[PDB]
Amino acid sequence: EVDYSATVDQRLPECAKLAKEGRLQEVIETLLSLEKQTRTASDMVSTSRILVAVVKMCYEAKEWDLLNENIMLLSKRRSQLKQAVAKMVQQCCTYVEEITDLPIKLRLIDTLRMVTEGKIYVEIERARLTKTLATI
Amino acid sequence: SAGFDRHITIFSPEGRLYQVEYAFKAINQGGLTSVAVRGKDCAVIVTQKKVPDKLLDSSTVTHLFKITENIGCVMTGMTADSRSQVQRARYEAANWKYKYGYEIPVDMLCKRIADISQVYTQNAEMRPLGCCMILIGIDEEQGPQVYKCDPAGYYCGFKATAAGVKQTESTSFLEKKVKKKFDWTFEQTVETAITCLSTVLSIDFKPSEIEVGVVTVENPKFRILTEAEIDAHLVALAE
Amino acid sequence: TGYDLSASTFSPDGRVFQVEYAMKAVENSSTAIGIRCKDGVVFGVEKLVLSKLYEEGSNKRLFNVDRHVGMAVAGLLADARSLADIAREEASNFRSNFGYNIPLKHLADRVAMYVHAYTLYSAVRPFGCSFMLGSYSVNDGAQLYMIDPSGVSYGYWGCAIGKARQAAKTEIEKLQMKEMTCRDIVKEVAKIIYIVHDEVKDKAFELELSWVGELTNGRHEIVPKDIREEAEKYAKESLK
Amino acid sequence: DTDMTTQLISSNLELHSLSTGRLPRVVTANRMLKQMLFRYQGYI
Amino acid sequence: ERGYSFSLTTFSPSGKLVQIEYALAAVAGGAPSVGIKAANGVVLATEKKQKSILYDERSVHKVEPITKHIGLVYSGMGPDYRVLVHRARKLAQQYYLVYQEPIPTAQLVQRVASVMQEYTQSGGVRPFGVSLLICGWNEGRPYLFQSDPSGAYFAWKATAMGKNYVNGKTFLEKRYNEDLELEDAIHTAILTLKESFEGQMTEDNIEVGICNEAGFRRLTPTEVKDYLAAIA
Amino acid sequence: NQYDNDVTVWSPQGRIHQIEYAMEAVKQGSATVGLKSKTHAVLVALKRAQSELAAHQKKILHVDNHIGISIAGLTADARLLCNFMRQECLDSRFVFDRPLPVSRLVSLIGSKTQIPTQRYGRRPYGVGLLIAGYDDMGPHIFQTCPSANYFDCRAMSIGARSQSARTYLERHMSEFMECNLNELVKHGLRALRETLPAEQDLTTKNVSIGIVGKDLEFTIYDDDDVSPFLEGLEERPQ
Repeated sequence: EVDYSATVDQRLPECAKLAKEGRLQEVIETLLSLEKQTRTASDMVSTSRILVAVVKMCYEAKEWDLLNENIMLLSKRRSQLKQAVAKMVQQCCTYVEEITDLPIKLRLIDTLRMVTEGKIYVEIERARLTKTLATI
Repeated sequence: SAGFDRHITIFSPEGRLYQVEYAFKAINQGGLTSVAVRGKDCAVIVTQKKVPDKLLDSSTVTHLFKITENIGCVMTGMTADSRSQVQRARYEAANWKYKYGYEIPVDMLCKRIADISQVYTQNAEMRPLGCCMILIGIDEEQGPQVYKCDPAGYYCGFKATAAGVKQTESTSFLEKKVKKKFDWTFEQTVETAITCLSTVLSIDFKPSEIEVGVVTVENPKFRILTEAEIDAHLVALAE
Repeated sequence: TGYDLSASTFSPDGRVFQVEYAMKAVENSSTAIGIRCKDGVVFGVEKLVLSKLYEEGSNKRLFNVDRHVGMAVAGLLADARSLADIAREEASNFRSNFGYNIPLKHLADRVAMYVHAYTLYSAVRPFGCSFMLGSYSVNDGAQLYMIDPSGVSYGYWGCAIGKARQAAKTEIEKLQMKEMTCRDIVKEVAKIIYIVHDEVKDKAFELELSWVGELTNGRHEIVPKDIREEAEKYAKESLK
Repeated sequence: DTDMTTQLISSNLELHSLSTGRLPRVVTANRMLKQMLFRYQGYI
Repeated sequence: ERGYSFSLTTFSPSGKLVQIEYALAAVAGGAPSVGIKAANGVVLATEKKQKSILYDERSVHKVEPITKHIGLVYSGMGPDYRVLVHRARKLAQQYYLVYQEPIPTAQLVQRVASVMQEYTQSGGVRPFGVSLLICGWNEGRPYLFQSDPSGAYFAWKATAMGKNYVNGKTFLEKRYNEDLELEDAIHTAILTLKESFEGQMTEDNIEVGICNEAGFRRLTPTEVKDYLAAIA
Repeated sequence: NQYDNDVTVWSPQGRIHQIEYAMEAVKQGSATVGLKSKTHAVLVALKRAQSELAAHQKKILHVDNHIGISIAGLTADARLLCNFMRQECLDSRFVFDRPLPVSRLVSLIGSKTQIPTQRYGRRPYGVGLLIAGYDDMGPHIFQTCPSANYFDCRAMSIGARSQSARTYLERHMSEFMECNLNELVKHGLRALRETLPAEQDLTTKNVSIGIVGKDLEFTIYDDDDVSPFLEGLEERPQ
């Protein structure tokens, strides 16, 4: 309702470059602040964009531990919007398959399955994740 | 069968007092729910704060009442009857302190309120007050104490209890909770209360929709948490 | 039916039906609104003049409980007068027992207990009037309270009681009552009262204003004729 | 006078202790004795 | 004759006060309780089974003391029990003030029965929906009485009131002997409650008090657990 | 229906039916009219005779040197209320040594008559009172109804067939203030005669008048004393 699309539209690239540099931390911190503002402001589109962007930086940076911790925290945020979580988990499950190392993929799929456990809106994504885990 | 339910002094052929049961049903007429949890060294009450109007002064909508500096109460049911019982309990506490020197235990507060309710139940003079009272207090040598008083005059101590529309579900959730042995810290007690209320209501619980009263062994004073403290507890619960 | 004759009887679903009957008896009265401004409280009461033979000010629904407390009764008029006498006696007893003017919150609480005590016995019926208590002081700000036949009382920023409670509440929520002083809240109240009044059903009516605030030094008094005429002119100018 | 006063105070405190199940306090006994004696204006 | 089941001051054409019988039915629909007198004393036991773990077992005690040597348990409505307990204690204190000696068990039972009767002699007041089993020790002899909402008091040797009181009485006359002892009494009372107790007898689900020469004492949960282990 | 037997029972429509029946009891009495000028308060009542030779019932009662009332309703309730206000006026004159203002007396009457309308045991006072009185705030014509609701009326009429008198008062209200005593009494007599059927006319044997003025205490004129006011009255058109 307060809306952050105009701000986040220019925010996402100017932190994406610095995340591509590698230090992260500050990028995820300011993205967390904007995510809190948007989530308290009912900004499903902006929260979804922030979540997708931050998981994308985690995926590109190969920070698998930080990626898993961020997935846990963002899925466990206070009254996190369902659409944003759905888009974030969609991006994560798309990232799942190109992972080659077995333990990394196992950790990612287990985290995705447990954050989606008992959730109606991501039932099919969790089903596909369970199928991938069973195949692995 | 149900032809004996017009005077509170009339026993049904099955030996049931139907007017008291009707007062129990009237308990839920308030539309709210309150949950009390007794921790290892603290007691906590959380009640629904439903202000369905932007014009109401949210300060005075409170269902939490301070019966005495160390004994707090949360009321459920009709607001007028609940406030009447609150003033009666305050007067009884003041009389106890004046006549015996020391502060009244919460035990005796609920016992006296239940005695008054029973007297109203046996003598067909006043309609029983359809308000359920939950009292919290740090009683020395016994730690925190939580007691529930009903229109029937049956007072009982509780490790954790609830009243209102969602009483059965909240009591079931607490029964599931108090069984797995855990360190009942003050933060843990508030967490259990808020989780009970949220699970039985399925509400995101913005800080302005609930009211929390707290008594602790460290400070045996009935304290009502400010909205900032409610927000802090909620954000701690979410993560 | 059957669980309906006495206020001491609880219905099987758990409600005192006599109390609800009193509430909907209040619902049939003419609307009366009360708005607490930044530095005071203004009561605006519409009064249906049933017969032209009545003098102006007859059956006034503005009652001065104390030097600083005003009432905006709506419902049965005799019950309103009796409750006004009870509130005046309570304020006088508080003054004589404590030496200072009774806080409006405590006065509202005591009169609420008096109202509620009439909803317990089969010998007496619940009060058939719902009223508003408004006061202002330099140490407690401006306070307004509403008491229904059930005896439930809490503070309101602005409210209405009577026929068009909801209709007046829609036009009350659209005011930033936290900011303006009651000097303009008076004409806003007059406009709200004139809008909510149904000229085709209630025929003629008289609008009575009263206020208690810093502009009145803290005493609750009827609004002087000049301000009443100005507010009525403002209300009439809003015909479109 | 003292005998009947002490006996009545002891009976009242026994009732109080039975209602509480806890050891009576000296403060309560002093309070009850002082109010009872003050009510009689020192005639006991 | 349903038309005479409402007034407490109206004889039915068959000459029965129906409301008192309804109060007795409410008594019989209460929690089971047993009381048995042995040559060493009296034992009163009752089922304090809560509806859930949430209820504090030690908050309220069903078996209550009236004097140092008199105890009293109940079956029926709960709130009326506290009123009767308070009146019994007040009567005991009044008797002590008048006579300087602890009130005899029979006299206290008579006065309590009169108090219960006072609530059955007028309209607009409800009879005490509870029955009291009172134990006492005087003159080197145990005493067990049962006071009723009707004001009628008898001198039960061994009895059970509340739910399945017929089952308790049937279990008695078999395991009861007039030459028993207080320990055997405790065992027999616990067994009699077991005949009507649904679930495991947790030490907090059963309240037992003993009226012996030293006076009346409610058993601590440790002793209740020990007796239950000795029985089960 | 079943809510019609007690004044302590609220109807599901929000009405107290016993209160409305108490109001209905007022119209059982004969019509009485009250009206005030800028200087005088005059109330004229039509007296009813139960027999051809029995005296006509007193309809205007004397309360105090400055307050007098006309009754329309139960004789018992009217007498009890009259005694109560006589005692109140006597107490006010004994304590403050000042005549009791009419407004305070009417407020006391309302407070007293509201008690039966809320507490079971005594029926509401089934009588309407037309209270005419002069005080330091000008003449006053109050009316008190059995529902304990009192109206400060410029000119009122209560009782049987009193609607025509009320219409006459509404029509001629504008002229009442600037009227001398005789003109006011003639207007009151015309209002009273409006209630009368076609065959009946205001004779000296069935009209009672009560006047309280600036320098005049409350005086009741009956029988021959009515004649000075009756004479000169325009005959009713036919």
